[PDB]
Amino acid sequence: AQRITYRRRCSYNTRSNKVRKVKTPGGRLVAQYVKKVVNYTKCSEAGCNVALNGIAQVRPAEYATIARSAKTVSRVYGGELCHTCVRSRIIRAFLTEEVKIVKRKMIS
Amino acid sequence: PKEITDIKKFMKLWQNKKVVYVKTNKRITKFKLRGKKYLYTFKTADPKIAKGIKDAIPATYSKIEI
Amino acid sequence: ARAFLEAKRKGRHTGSGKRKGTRNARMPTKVLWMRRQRVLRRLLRKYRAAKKIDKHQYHEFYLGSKGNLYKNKTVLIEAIHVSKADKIKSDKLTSQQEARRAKNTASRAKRNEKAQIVAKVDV
Amino acid sequence: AKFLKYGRVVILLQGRFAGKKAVIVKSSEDGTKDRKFGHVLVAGVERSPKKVTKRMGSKKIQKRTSVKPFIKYVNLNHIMPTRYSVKELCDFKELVKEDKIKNNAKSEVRDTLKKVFVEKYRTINPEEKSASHTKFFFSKLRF
RNA sequence: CUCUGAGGAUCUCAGAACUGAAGCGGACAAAGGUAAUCCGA
RNA sequence: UCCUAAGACAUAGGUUAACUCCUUGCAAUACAAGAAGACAUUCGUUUUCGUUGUCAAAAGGGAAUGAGGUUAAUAUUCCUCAAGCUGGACGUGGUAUAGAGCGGUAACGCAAAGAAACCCGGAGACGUCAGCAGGUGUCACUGGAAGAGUUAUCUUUUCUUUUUAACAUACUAUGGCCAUGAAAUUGGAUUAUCCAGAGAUAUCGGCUGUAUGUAUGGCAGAGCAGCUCAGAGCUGUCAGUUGCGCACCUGAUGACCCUUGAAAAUCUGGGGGAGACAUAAUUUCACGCCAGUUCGUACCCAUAACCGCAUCAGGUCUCCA
Ligand SMILES: [Mg+2]
Ligand SMILES: [Mg+2]
Ligand SMILES: [Mg+2]
Ligand SMILES: [Mg+2]
Ligand SMILES: [Mg+2]
Ligand SMILES: [Mg+2]
Ligand SMILES: [Mg+2]
Ligand SMILES: [Mg+2]
Ligand SMILES: [Mg+2]
Ligand SMILES: [Mg+2]
Ligand SMILES: [Mg+2]
Ligand SMILES: [Mg+2]
Ligand SMILES: [Mg+2]
Ligand SMILES: [Mg+2]
Ligand SMILES: [Mg+2]
Ligand SMILES: [Mg+2]
Ligand SMILES: [Mg+2]
Ligand SMILES: [Mg+2]
Ligand SMILES: [Mg+2]
Ligand SMILES: [Mg+2]
Ligand SMILES: [Mg+2]
Ligand SMILES: [Zn+2]
Repeated sequence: AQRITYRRRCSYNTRSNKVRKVKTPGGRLVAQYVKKVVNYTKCSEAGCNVALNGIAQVRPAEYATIARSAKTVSRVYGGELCHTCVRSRIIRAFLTEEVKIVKRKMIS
Repeated sequence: PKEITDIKKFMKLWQNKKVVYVKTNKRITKFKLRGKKYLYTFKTADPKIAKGIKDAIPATYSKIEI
Repeated sequence: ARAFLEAKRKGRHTGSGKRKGTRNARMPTKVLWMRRQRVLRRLLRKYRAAKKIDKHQYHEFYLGSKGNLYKNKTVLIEAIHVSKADKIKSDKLTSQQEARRAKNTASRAKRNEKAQIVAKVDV
Repeated sequence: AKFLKYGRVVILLQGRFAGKKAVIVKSSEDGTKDRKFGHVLVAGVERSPKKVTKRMGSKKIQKRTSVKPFIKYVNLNHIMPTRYSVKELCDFKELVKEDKIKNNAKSEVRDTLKKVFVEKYRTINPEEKSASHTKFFFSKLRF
């Protein structure tokens, strides 16, 4: 049974301090420091809270390292909104202007 | 370390201080290019691709065998 | 260690005098249940996929196993054979009608039990 | 009750083209062996003409006017059927070629339309009931 | 200790028989009860 | 070291004989306090936007590294080998445009595909408990090979080794979406809940998200185990199975509150299209060139390196089993 040693001078077990046991070519079982998981990207509209598709879930840093693709999608709000919200936006805007004009002609 | 399946890209890389490292294993052979940020390996099974690639070693690149 | 596991597998060393923990402690009920449920549902799925059962039968049987009506997988099987054999229409019956249905079902059963015998002889 | 007609302006809802305006060239109730669902063939403004000042210059005012059209097939369900209609702006039956579309000629139709639209837009006649609509066709929608 | 049956996939449970200085949670581990009275819930 | 917290202190203003004292992030009991750009490139000129500070975390947030080897004493630091990150600056190829990629009905896709003010986002960014599922490590078992223990008797025996780092490419992964079609003899589904005409189930359907997964590269050349030779040499490191087992991590849930569980720096996306530009202009593609400063890294962390007048039966916060 192999036992491990923290490698960092932080002996306290903290979400940021997690460790994983790796088996080396040497035959050693070594602590390797595991990173933290992050929350998936959600659509930004009010009360929506939908998981966006086609965007990478990545720790904030690695976001500078990835390809344009993972940072984005091809819609009108590709990154910020989901389709449903896009759609409802379109529709709402169009119909609202229609009612606007109608009120305009009814005023003139 | 990257590995290459298609000889073409490999040959574009060794055509691009250049030395080539070839090493023998029982069932396979490997050809190895050193480049700034990557070590390129190329494996083949059959002797044909083998000899053909040994042929492919240019005057610019020197061949080391382990 | 191995020799003991041997005898334990032959069943020589398990007894009441050898048991320190609760029945529930050794193996928790919940596991036994999950295992049974999972078995029953895997079965109902094989059957509903093979057309042997229909969505109504599936549902009724699913809620059947949810209700601990079937101890065995063998028993769920027997009761599926029953839903198939008995017409699933058991509603609005006069006792004359149910007597008749009973005897029709008994006849069927006997019949097929007979065939299931004869086919093993010739093979 | 049905309005699918050649010349009706519709908005695309979801798609890379979502949010854009376009006109119905053709409508296939149930579609081809190729597209087995209800769809419409459409020609629309991909990039709209940018705003033009009364203070700009010649080259400015001309460049500003550039339009980039697109021709797309869209499931009717992805469409918002605008009540605005422009039938006469061009002959789309003529310029939209089933051939050219399937034939790897896409860019050709592109050019043709670019030409047509750009021409029409500066040529917009202010008294045309056709024009009140035309403007809206080249209009930019706000989400 | 010697057998028997039941629960599952592409380890639990129950029966019977035989055998010992009637012993067998054999170490380890591991509540003594009951009925009243007074306080404080 | 940077960031913010509970907090704290200047500055400004006021109080005191005076010392001292009172306010300040939701920043002021204050307030003619700032930042940026460009040309200039000093000033100056000029333009734009603007109310005003700092310190407090060696368990919180937090750009990127690993395996092997080495010393008498250091090593994720040195050596060897293999990687990544940020900031520079051009070189060579390549994307895009006479305005600014292409494909799919759609989810979405693809080395790359123009831009300022301005306004909004995402991640960072989070409680406790309960059970379910998966992965890693460990433990167990199976055939093969090398070594070792036992051998009066028995034992095709008993033990041992049988390893794979970060990182690269491709695939799979508990969820969510998109079509097509709509469900009553209602169905679907979990251990548990729970979902559906506000579109369930279902299709040789499709898209997408997470590996402590698989394959190959790394890589065997290393490590490990044996056997020789007199520092060199040779051989093998192979192929399977299962677990309500255990520790950790992840995934999808559930329960709970007169409790409801930080913030900032940092990385990134969207809406907008004022400007810039023909020998031109601008662009999250490849491959190449340059740099990474300062301080801490020994050793004890306790029935003898700490505090208990001590080499004291006391006391003193964690991880691996
Ligand atoms: Mg390097
Ligand atoms: Mg238990
Ligand atoms: Mg018994
Ligand atoms: Mg007896
Ligand atoms: Mg006793
Ligand atoms: Mg007593
Ligand atoms: Mg009390
Ligand atoms: Mg504060
Ligand atoms: Mg204060
Ligand atoms: Mg770091
Ligand atoms: Mg180094
Ligand atoms: Mg760089
Ligand atoms: Mg929570
Ligand atoms: Mg073995
Ligand atoms: Mg799926
Ligand atoms: Mg070797
Ligand atoms: Mg488990
Ligand atoms: Mg613990
Ligand atoms: Mg909450
Ligand atoms: Mg934009
Ligand atoms: Mg002491
Ligand atoms: Zn949304």
